[PDB]
Amino acid sequence: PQITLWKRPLVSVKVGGQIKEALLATGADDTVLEEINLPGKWKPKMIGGIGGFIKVRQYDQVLIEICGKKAIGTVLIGPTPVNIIGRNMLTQLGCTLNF
Amino acid sequence: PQITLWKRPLVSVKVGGQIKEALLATGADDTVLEEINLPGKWKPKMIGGIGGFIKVRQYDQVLIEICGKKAIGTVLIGPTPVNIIGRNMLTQLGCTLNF
Ligand code: NA
Repeated sequence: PQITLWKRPLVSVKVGGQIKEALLATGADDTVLEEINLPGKWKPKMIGGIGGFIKVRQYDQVLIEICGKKAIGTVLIGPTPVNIIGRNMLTQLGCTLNF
Repeated sequence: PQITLWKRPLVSVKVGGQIKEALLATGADDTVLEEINLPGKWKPKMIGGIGGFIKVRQYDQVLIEICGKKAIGTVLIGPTPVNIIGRNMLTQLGCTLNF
């Protein structure tokens, strides 16, 4: 799909047996989703920085699907005002910016 | 140009007679640049929100150039950790996401 930017690029994403709404964010290094009970082991990770850090759960090699396209990558699980699809997942989708 | 996302999408941008480094950020509504002495009148604007707002200077119909392509739009001038090219300018460049 080609996605124009007149509106916020919000997509439906299938992850962990759920469907969530998330923002495609080329300015974000990582993908962060609000709480979902992903299975298996995780690593602690600290995100943020300005004013302090938030501790989140890093899950590796997680499958997500966006607009019929699948992608495997790290998903951070923790509090976030909006669910963020960041560059680590955008590259797995083949996502590019074009102008 | 086609821009892959293995690295942060940082570009050189010509604005206000200067050249600055800025991030192409599809998750950002607005374009925010650190201090540049743009000419003429401006409107107060408050950005941010989480933990409070920052007052910035809104300049309208400002020309910027990125990778040989020109674009006219609103530029907010104020403190920002990184210079942000947001959707309001990305649409003016013809920028689209593609996967
Ligand atoms: Na972004």
